[PDB]
Amino acid sequence: RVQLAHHFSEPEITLIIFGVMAGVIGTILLISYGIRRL
Amino acid sequence: PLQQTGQLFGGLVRDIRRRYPYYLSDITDAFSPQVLAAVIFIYFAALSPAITFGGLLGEKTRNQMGVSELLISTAVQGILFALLGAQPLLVVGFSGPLLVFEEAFFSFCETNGLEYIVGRVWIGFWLILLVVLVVAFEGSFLVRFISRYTQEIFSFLISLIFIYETFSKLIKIFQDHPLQKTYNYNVLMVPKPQGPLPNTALLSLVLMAGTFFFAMMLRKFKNSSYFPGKLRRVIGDFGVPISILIMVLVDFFIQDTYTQKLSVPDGFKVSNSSARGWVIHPLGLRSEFPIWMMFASALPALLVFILIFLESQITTLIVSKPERKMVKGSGFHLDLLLVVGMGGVAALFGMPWLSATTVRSVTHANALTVMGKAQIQEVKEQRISGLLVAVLVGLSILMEPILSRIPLAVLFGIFLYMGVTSLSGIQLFDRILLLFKPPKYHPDVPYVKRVKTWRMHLFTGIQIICLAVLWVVKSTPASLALPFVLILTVPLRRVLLPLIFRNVELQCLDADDAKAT
Amino acid sequence: PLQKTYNYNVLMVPKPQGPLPNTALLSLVLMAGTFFFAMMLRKFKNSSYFPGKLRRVIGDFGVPISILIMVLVDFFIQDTYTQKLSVPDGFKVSNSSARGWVIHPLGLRSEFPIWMMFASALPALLVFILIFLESQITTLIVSKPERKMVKGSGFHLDLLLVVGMGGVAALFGMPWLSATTV
Repeated sequence: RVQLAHHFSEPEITLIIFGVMAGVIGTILLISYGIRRL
Repeated sequence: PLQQTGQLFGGLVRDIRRRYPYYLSDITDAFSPQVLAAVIFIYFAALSPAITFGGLLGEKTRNQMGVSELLISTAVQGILFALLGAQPLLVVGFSGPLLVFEEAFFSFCETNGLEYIVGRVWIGFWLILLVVLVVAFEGSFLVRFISRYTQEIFSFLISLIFIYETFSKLIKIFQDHPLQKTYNYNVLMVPKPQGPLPNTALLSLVLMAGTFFFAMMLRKFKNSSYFPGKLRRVIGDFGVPISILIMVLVDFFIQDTYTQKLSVPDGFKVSNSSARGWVIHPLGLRSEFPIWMMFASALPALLVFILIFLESQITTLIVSKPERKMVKGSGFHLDLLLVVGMGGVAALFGMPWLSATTVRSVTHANALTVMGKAQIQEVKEQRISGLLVAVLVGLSILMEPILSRIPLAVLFGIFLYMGVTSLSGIQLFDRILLLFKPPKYHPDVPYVKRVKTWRMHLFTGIQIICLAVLWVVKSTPASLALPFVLILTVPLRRVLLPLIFRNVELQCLDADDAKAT
Repeated sequence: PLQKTYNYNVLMVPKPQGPLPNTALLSLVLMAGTFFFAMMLRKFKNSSYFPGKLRRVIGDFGVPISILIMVLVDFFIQDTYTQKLSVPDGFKVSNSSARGWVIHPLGLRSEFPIWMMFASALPALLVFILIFLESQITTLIVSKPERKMVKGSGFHLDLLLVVGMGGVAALFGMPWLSATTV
């Protein structure tokens, strides 16, 4: 039918969301690596 | 399998190293007629609930998610789980608790004026974040605290729910076409009969009873001493397909009486072409999706993760007990990761989240179980069976002329057979039977010859109270609290039960491998 | 027969003159349920469930319990018609225009000829052969030593009683009877 226009397309927005999620996961992993050592 | 290594993704790597060496055997071990019979069984056993649940959702959600989405999602996730899973015998498919959720969403999205299909694109997005952290931090090691108590309570409750739904469908069929003195002989049939019809309910009851009777008789004929052993076991393996074929022919040769048949969509298209496409924009279809609900989706994501985790892990515990002769290994971390990740990915395309259903997976394991000279000998553990089941589920749309002549009452008898056969291995059901038996007829088992009879009966009765409590919660609008009350049985076993039972009694009654302490 | 359409205006007395819906299927359901309950109660007699005395008492009454259960099931279905037992109104002959309770050996309406009084021996021989074989083979079956019969059976007294009572009842226009096997 007719969908609302967006600045980002579906692949672009899903890549951005997955990149943010991967960054959060990596930050959490690095923090957990920092703990249990010092 | 549930030990904690302390390494990030430690459980995930160990699961791959445990099962993937047996990948060559997981294809060559399927070359047997029992595997084909199990495929024919599980094809219907997974297709019929898939058709029913999608059609229900198509009603509770202006056909946003329907049979087409629940069939395509089931096919894709089943294929990917059979090809890459650590316990391929699990059948991943929609469920009741997941419908109760995907119903609250529409009662929440409709109230707040939000997009239902776009809110999920966000729940599935939040689902991927949770599972990766749980798998990396070895969150599946908490499953080792789910003992035989919780496993058997959950299995007995789920089997009772399955049998009750199977009987309630027949009750609904009887109510829709009651036994009346007169009927309107000119009633519109499309899409469904608009009035009561003669002989419909009685024929449905006859078909269900005959299907169940034939399935049970062929199952008993498998263990019987008639015919040559090879032919006898071959016929016994195909007992369910033979019963289905016999009852399908019986209904087919009765032309005049109407019985409800399997209905599948016309083609591979979305349920509501006026609502959504195949790929749903995470920012919204018609209106811009609010930013606050993007962060507010964590709580529904937490609920979905809890439901899927409990269902899949308890099902894996049930199907991979050491007493079932599973000598290939099961991976808790890999299966959970695959299921939740596939659900999160399929949330993007508008396809439902699926979980390892208990009854279907237990039936799949039992249909591949080989009985030696009464005693379990081996299980046909292979990936071809689940892969073929998923492929046939995906191809169910294209084989409409075959499915359009299969009554639902035949499937009702098959469901009753599955329900009665899923209670064999549960010691809770065994101890329920001992409540109606004299103590001198009790079997030579550790929980009888080392524990007093009344103590065992009290222990069984405590479990029965938990079953009643879980049944009451299911029959309430707050039925999504069922996983929490189910989890609360673990503190009951680990804390309150030792206050009234000795260590030897709890070891005999709650044994991880049915051992005499 | 199972039909797409039925005539809702069907005469019921003395018996339904047309096909009726839900009749044959309900009869099949009742028969299957009765057989299932009887067999399950027979298994339950030898089963290990319940106290032995109560379990054996229930198993002994298995057939009456199944009959009662299925009769109640059919009774709680008012609309559907099922064929029931039919006994006569009273202790009267079936045809009062043909014969009475005592039949004259010389004839009722026409004079009975003398030749048939001697010619009846051959049909009497056939009846005696039938009744003798039926009763004696039934007595042999029911009195086998493997059935734990410790009171004895009579092959002469029982045959004499059966055939003599059949001959006596023949005088009243009543059927001759034999010791049926089943």
